[PDB]
Amino acid sequence: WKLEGELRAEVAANIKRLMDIGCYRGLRHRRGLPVRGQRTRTNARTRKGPRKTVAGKKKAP
Amino acid sequence: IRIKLRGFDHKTLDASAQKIVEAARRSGAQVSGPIPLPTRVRRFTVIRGPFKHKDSREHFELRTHNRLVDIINPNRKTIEQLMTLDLPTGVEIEIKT
Amino acid sequence: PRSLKKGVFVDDHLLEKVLELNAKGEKRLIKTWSRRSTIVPEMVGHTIAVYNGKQHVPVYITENMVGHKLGEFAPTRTYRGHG
Amino acid sequence: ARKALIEKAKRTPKFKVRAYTRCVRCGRARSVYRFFGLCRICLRELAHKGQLPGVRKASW
Amino acid sequence: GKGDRRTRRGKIWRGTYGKYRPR
Amino acid sequence: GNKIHPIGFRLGITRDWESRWYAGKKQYRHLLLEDQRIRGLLEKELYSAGLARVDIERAADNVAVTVHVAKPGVVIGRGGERIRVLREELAKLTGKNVALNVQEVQNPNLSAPLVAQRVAEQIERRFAVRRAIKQAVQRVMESGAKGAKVIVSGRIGGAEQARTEWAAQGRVPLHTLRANIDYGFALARTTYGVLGVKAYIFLGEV
Amino acid sequence: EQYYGTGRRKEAVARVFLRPGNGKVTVNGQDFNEYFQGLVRAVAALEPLRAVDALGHFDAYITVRGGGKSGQIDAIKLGIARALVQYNPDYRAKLKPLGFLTRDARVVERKKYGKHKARRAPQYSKR
RNA sequence: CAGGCCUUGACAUGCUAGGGAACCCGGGUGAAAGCCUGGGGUGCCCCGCGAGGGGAGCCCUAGCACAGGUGCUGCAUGGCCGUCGUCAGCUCGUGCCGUGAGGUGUUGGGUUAAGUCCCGCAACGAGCGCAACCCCCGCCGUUAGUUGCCAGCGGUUCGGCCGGGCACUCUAACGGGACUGCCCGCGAAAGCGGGAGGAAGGAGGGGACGACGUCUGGUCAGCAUGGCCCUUACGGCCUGGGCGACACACGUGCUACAAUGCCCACUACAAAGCGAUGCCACCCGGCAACGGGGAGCUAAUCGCAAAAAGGUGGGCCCAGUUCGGAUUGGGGUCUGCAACCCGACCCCAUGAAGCCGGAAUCGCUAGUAAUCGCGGAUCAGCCAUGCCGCGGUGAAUACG
Ligand SMILES: [Mg+2]
Ligand SMILES: [Mg+2]
Ligand SMILES: [Mg+2]
Ligand SMILES: [Mg+2]
Ligand SMILES: [Mg+2]
Ligand SMILES: [Mg+2]
Ligand SMILES: [Mg+2]
Ligand SMILES: [Mg+2]
Ligand SMILES: [Mg+2]
Ligand SMILES: [Mg+2]
Ligand SMILES: [Mg+2]
Ligand SMILES: [Mg+2]
Ligand SMILES: [Mg+2]
Ligand SMILES: [Mg+2]
Ligand SMILES: [Mg+2]
Ligand SMILES: [Mg+2]
Ligand SMILES: [Mg+2]
Ligand SMILES: [Mg+2]
Ligand SMILES: [Mg+2]
Ligand SMILES: [Mg+2]
Ligand SMILES: [Mg+2]
Ligand SMILES: [Mg+2]
Ligand SMILES: [Mg+2]
Ligand SMILES: [Mg+2]
Ligand SMILES: [Mg+2]
Ligand SMILES: [Mg+2]
Ligand SMILES: [Mg+2]
Ligand SMILES: [Mg+2]
Ligand SMILES: [Mg+2]
Ligand SMILES: [Mg+2]
Ligand SMILES: [Mg+2]
Ligand SMILES: [Mg+2]
Ligand SMILES: [Mg+2]
Ligand SMILES: [Mg+2]
Ligand SMILES: [Mg+2]
Ligand SMILES: [Mg+2]
Ligand SMILES: [Mg+2]
Ligand SMILES: [Mg+2]
Ligand SMILES: [Mg+2]
Ligand SMILES: [Mg+2]
Ligand SMILES: [Mg+2]
Ligand SMILES: [Mg+2]
Ligand SMILES: [Mg+2]
Ligand SMILES: [Mg+2]
Ligand SMILES: [Mg+2]
Ligand SMILES: [Mg+2]
Ligand SMILES: [Zn+2]
Repeated sequence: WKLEGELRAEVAANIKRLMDIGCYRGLRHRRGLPVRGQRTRTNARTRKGPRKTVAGKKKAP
Repeated sequence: IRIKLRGFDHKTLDASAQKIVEAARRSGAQVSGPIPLPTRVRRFTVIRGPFKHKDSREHFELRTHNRLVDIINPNRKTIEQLMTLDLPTGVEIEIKT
Repeated sequence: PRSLKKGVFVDDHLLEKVLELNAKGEKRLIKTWSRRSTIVPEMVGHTIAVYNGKQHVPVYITENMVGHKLGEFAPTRTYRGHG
Repeated sequence: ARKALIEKAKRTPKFKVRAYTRCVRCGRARSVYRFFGLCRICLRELAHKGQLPGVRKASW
Repeated sequence: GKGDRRTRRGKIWRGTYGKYRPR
Repeated sequence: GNKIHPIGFRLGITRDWESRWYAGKKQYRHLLLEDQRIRGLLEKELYSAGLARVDIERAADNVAVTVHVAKPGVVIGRGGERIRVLREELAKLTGKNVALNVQEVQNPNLSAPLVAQRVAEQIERRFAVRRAIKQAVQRVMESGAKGAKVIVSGRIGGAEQARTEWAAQGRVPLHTLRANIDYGFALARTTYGVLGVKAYIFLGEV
Repeated sequence: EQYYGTGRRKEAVARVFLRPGNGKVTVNGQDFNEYFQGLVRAVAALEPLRAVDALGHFDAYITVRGGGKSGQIDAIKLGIARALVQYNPDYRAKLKPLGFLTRDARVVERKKYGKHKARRAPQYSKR
């Protein structure tokens, strides 16, 4: 079997290929979003990473 | 030669089974009495309200009650007598040999 | 993916447009609503206008992208980001 | 979009996947019981008035 | 664990069979 | 809104089904559709005769239908004439042998669905809605009834502010199973909107 | 030559047959200690005969079906108790005071709509 | 939402006028829709050897009447629903009191889960509620004995398999059973405490059932309905897109952080349901999803079916691990016209966060909580970890 570095390289070439053509799958790898149809309104933390909290919308008084 | 009965009411189903059992009982020979087969129950569970009120429901069930009877010895006395008998609308009839 | 017991899928109404082109000497811009079609070796060198739901997106096709659907190269949503 | 929809429901569709049930009483797309061809709402209506043969309020 | 498809327990949880859970 | 249907609450106790047959999954629904399709046709045509109860009995490939009407003469027709044109148009609906029957209503002021349509008619006729209820309750009780309750809800008097009016006499135990409460609802239409009348007759307890 | 009791607990029904003998038992075509192997609660089934020193005296032939082994145990305990009082009703006392006569009617409560279980309510949050 | 289309329209019901009618086959263009098209044939009652000729099924076009609208108002409405709340309450009639609103009764003393009862009283009764009649579970009987059962016999390919039988189990319809009924004690009484019998004792456990009303509560998008509004379009058909977006924030959940655990093999014990372009025994091909075969069953018989936690044996040795299973590469399978956006599975590889969670906060009083698996409805398939149900195992604690 092909292993370690060589396998990693071959995995890398595959992702690289998707980006360069570049299919929707390739676009997702560009922005580091999920690739397999998961929702992104919530969760997706594994791909997106730690929460970058942001101000919300204020309420009236 | 056996007769199997089905219907949605147990009172009418049993009455007709009880009658058929009687019909052969007069005109010999032998009957294996009406046995109560297990009831198949179809349930429907529904949200009571028309809109959005999920946590309250109403349970509805539909019961197809079941009876089986055995006519041991045919004897065209009874084998005729049944074709000339009145059993209500609620019930359906299966006749085998 | 689509079971290979079945055939590789194209709409045929798009394939015939391509094949008629191959004869007479290509090319021509091809307007299609078949995102669902597979890209096929006879399509290389062409440019096929996939409709994303709003516009026909011109797509040039090469060998490196043969196994994919046409819709894969015409993204349906526009994002840019937030804030 | 209703009468055209409840009507188009009956039309034998171009593909058998495009077929779907309507409530034969009111034309509701959702929560329709194949056994009755009735939606969950209409089911409760007729059942309470005894117009569903042998169908009654469960309790256990 | 139950979320591991590559196990007996996992295939049970998902109610499916395969190499890891045969029938 | 809370209270359960008096009828559905008593099916198999003080109440029997309107449709009294058996069928299997393959054909419950077509049988159900025909029944409904039937009741519709009859409810509109036999309105004048005061349709109260439609009972449908079925065996195989033929169907009866028993109509309970307080003025049968409208149902039968001119020397057994109208029953034909309907049974003709009925079998045209069915494809079965429509054994249409007309059964008499002995006292029409003891039929809750009847009482309802009577009051609904009175209020389409712009009558005093409070008075109309009081009289309907009075007649029902006069007819030997153990209890009566009638309820009008909607734009009473055509007021912009919707309301609910109701009168009652005697006992009306909706919680009691062994109590025969005839229930009926009539929808009343007016220029200003739709009203709704519910009639409750406590015929008696077994 | 035989004494019978009908044993019931929690969906489990046991057909017990008490015959005199060395004191050997059988459940559903296989031996008792084979059947309830590794279940520490097993000894409770063979306990009404202790309240009346019949441990050695009776052998038992037992049929069991429905519920689970633990339920089947309580069921056998009922029937084996029932078989003894049929053997002699003088045993009714010294078995009834210990409750071997009665069948507990504790069964799985029905799950209710708007709940996760029978009584387990969905998690509350105001706002 | 974008684009391409239709105009008496996808649909109802009457009216003219023409083809002529039907209907099943196509064909060109096109993403389809649509537009343009080309086949064969209609009796009726009939004047009819006849040339013929029109009446009325339904089709088509033209032209009207009309249709259509998930467009708006839940601050015009019916209906149905949530809720306070299964809370112990809300009232009426006649009488009495007050100039009057209103009061009395419904307050009081005792009692109860209860306006449940008991005693008292200018009140005496009565209704809607409570309880009861209904259903499931627990004991027993009756009636039944196949497709269910097998105690004792006879065979026995060792499987209730066959004769045999319905005892038991069960199935499922009808009954019985509990009433503080009996004993003691305290009580004016109602009741309370206790005891015996008994499967069950103080409503035996659970369900169904929700008062007058409240919230201008919810729903004009399930339906109905007043009014307002649109009319080569705010109606209708189609192709594609979107409802599946993602710096973020909240709710309800699933799976875990491990050894009271994880894994492989072997071995048991449920219940409620579902099933004729359905469930699929078993055989063979595939590591497998599945595929080809192919019996049985219209199903207490045939099948979904293995229940799982458990039990037995061995492995792992405290490690971000044989814990966890996200994410990603690759290769396949199936439904489907079609899985790019956006399906579920299977297999190889990948093996993230997570070491028990800040302020805060939830559920449950017993076969409950916890934990374990099973089924169904919707449904081609399925994003179900949701919901409604079913059993298995089975606690802790309540001083107050
Ligand atoms: Mg997404
Ligand atoms: Mg919920
Ligand atoms: Mg070619
Ligand atoms: Mg509509
Ligand atoms: Mg569909
Ligand atoms: Mg549907
Ligand atoms: Mg693992
Ligand atoms: Mg009650
Ligand atoms: Mg006007
Ligand atoms: Mg049972
Ligand atoms: Mg449980
Ligand atoms: Mg508004
Ligand atoms: Mg409102
Ligand atoms: Mg309303
Ligand atoms: Mg609103
Ligand atoms: Mg105003
Ligand atoms: Mg008064
Ligand atoms: Mg004063
Ligand atoms: Mg005075
Ligand atoms: Mg007063
Ligand atoms: Mg009061
Ligand atoms: Mg008062
Ligand atoms: Mg007071
Ligand atoms: Mg209470
Ligand atoms: Mg008093
Ligand atoms: Mg009372
Ligand atoms: Mg018997
Ligand atoms: Mg409002
Ligand atoms: Mg509407
Ligand atoms: Mg409106
Ligand atoms: Mg569309
Ligand atoms: Mg959504
Ligand atoms: Mg979840
Ligand atoms: Mg299913
Ligand atoms: Mg790690
Ligand atoms: Mg870490
Ligand atoms: Mg690991
Ligand atoms: Mg992949
Ligand atoms: Mg997809
Ligand atoms: Mg550690
Ligand atoms: Mg833990
Ligand atoms: Mg409690
Ligand atoms: Mg666990
Ligand atoms: Mg499940
Ligand atoms: Mg499904
Ligand atoms: Mg998904
Ligand atoms: Zn409906």
